[PDB]
Amino acid sequence: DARDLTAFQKNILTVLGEEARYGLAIKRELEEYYGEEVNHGRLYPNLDDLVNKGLVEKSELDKRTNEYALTNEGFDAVVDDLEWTLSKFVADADRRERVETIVADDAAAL
Amino acid sequence: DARDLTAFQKNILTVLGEEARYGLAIKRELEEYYGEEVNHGRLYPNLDDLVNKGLVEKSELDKRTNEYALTNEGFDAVVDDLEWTLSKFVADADRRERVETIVADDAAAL
Ligand SMILES: [Br-]
Ligand SMILES: [Br-]
Ligand SMILES: [Br-]
Ligand SMILES: [Br-]
Ligand SMILES: [Br-]
Ligand SMILES: [Br-]
Ligand SMILES: [Br-]
Ligand SMILES: [Br-]
Ligand SMILES: [Br-]
Ligand SMILES: [Br-]
Ligand SMILES: [Br-]
Ligand SMILES: [Br-]
Ligand SMILES: [Br-]
Ligand SMILES: [Br-]
Ligand SMILES: [Br-]
Ligand SMILES: [Br-]
Ligand SMILES: [Br-]
Ligand SMILES: [Br-]
Ligand SMILES: [Br-]
Ligand SMILES: [Br-]
Ligand SMILES: [Br-]
Ligand SMILES: [Br-]
Ligand SMILES: [Br-]
Ligand SMILES: [Br-]
Ligand SMILES: [Br-]
Ligand SMILES: [Br-]
Ligand SMILES: [Br-]
Ligand SMILES: [Br-]
Ligand SMILES: [Br-]
Ligand SMILES: [Br-]
Ligand SMILES: [Br-]
Ligand SMILES: [Br-]
Ligand SMILES: [Br-]
Repeated sequence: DARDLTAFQKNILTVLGEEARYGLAIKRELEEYYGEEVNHGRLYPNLDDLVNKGLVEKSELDKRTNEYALTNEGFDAVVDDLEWTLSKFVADADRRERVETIVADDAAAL
Repeated sequence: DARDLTAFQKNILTVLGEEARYGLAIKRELEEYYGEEVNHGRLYPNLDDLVNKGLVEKSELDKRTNEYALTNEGFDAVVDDLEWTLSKFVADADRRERVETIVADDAAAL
């Protein structure tokens, strides 16, 4: 089970939950999240880890260019954590309203 | 900015987002999440870190032992992470419906 992944690894899965992405695209999505540079030497060993764990699939479209996507197991890991997080966050009606507004605004911005 | 916290520290904040809790209660909420024992020596040094970071506040009680709660900044950190997670997860209408259903079912259980 994926509840023991690092925050960095979990953030990779969150990025790929949006859509499959090239490795370099994952890097810049994480940099936008952290507000700090993400080194290749940290990203790609962690991607390899997630592939070995069966949570991410790697596709070598060309040389130097790899595309990564969640497996169903990786998607389950994303949903599992989101469900646990929401189980704790939705503690009353005000919390429910906040989350519902976040979701509706995100869907409207698609 | 608390986006650099470890997953363990972020999970502490998630637990306290549900409600203020005694230290021992935090530990069992984390153990139910992880499905493994959480040692005293992992929990309390990290509670200390979160207090020093201004994300958690501590109160010594006369009924049990010690109660921890999110500060305003700690709540902001939980909301911020949830907002980012949802910004990636709510990627089409089906994802929107899934989260709406998670929230609705969590609210029904209150
Ligand atoms: Br795993
Ligand atoms: Br971590
Ligand atoms: Br990390
Ligand atoms: Br995390
Ligand atoms: Br891409
Ligand atoms: Br790219
Ligand atoms: Br590397
Ligand atoms: Br391939
Ligand atoms: Br090509
Ligand atoms: Br790439
Ligand atoms: Br699969
Ligand atoms: Br699962
Ligand atoms: Br989550
Ligand atoms: Br859950
Ligand atoms: Br309320
Ligand atoms: Br409610
Ligand atoms: Br609220
Ligand atoms: Br409402
Ligand atoms: Br709101
Ligand atoms: Br911080
Ligand atoms: Br951790
Ligand atoms: Br409690
Ligand atoms: Br306690
Ligand atoms: Br304890
Ligand atoms: Br207790
Ligand atoms: Br659980
Ligand atoms: Br304090
Ligand atoms: Br989250
Ligand atoms: Br966001
Ligand atoms: Br939609
Ligand atoms: Br879905
Ligand atoms: Br019901
Ligand atoms: Br009902």
